[PDB]
Amino acid sequence: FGPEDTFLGSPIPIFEVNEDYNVGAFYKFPNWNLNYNEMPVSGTYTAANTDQFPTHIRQANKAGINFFLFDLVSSQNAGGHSSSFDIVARYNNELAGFTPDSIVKYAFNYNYGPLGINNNNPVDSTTDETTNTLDPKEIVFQQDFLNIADLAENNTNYYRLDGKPVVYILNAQNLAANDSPAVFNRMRQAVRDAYNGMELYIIGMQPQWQPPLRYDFRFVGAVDAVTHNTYMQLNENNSYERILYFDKMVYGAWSYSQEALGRSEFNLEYIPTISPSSNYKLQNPNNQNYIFEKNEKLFRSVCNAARGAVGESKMVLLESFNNWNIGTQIEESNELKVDGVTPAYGDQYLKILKEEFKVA
Ligand SMILES: [Br-]
Ligand SMILES: [Br-]
Ligand SMILES: [Br-]
Ligand SMILES: [Br-]
Ligand SMILES: [Br-]
Repeated sequence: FGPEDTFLGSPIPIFEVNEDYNVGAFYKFPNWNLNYNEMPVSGTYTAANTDQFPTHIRQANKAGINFFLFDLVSSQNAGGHSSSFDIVARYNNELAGFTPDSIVKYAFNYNYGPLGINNNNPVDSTTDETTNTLDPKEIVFQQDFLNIADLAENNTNYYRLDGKPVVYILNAQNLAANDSPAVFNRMRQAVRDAYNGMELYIIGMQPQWQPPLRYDFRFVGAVDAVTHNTYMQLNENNSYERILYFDKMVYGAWSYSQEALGRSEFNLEYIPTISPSSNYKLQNPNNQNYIFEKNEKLFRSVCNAARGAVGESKMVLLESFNNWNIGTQIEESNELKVDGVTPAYGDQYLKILKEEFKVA
């Protein structure tokens, strides 16, 4: 059942904010040459900078963000994998300026791209458990998780859900394996083996606007939870019903994903990924994706939808804290736009976030 099939043609129920929700938000380093309409109040910052981090930790507490997801490039690109950790260690060092109640923890958004896996080249291609032999790519796969487990074993600031370090895997539907559960159980056993029985909580991303069971064979027995990429990624052509009735579309799709993934045949948590806006035309004006302007009324309705789809994890993911390249950020802007006269969203979206996901 896809998006048209799952839209209920009637008002979305009100979901009250009664417990605190566990909110994670993607953290990024934007390209600052793009033509933004407003600018960050912390000013420009690169992957090498650290002065922005305290400001962002403050912003994050203003928003009720419990953890940031930072990119992790696979060890196959050695330099990029090194940088991924350097960035997080610089973040972690800035956490030492904060009390325990103000700490905003971290976790990784794992990118296996460098392994060169696709459908024709699975991660387990020459893996044979019975000759104790692993595909070269599976070795690297494992090493990427060992390195994460090592960071978490040694750093209480690595975000844990119920004692388990959280890992998000980008494009998890394309992590081609002849046997996804066997690959993941081998990796989990290797982590348990090396880190005193550590268990991980792995979130797998699927593409937006797609059925929640389309990629069961990639997720069932493999990951702990599934989410979609933001539904604010949408071709402006032939999407008339979806843009017009968006909040109802996402409500329909997410609550259905939460029900359907949660059946005993599958046994997977669903975690909604939300966005306040998007603009894919920033990186390239030929991107046909529709621009979602920031709209408070809409964003609150989306947050309500997400609350309608949350499960036992109590978890919601925000695309994004500061993914300015695609217009999804909530990072505090200056009070005026680049024109020097029009009011900008400022800190409005941090405050909305705390209202929509933390108990008053
Ligand atoms: Br700096
Ligand atoms: Br809070
Ligand atoms: Br021991
Ligand atoms: Br389905
Ligand atoms: Br770019």
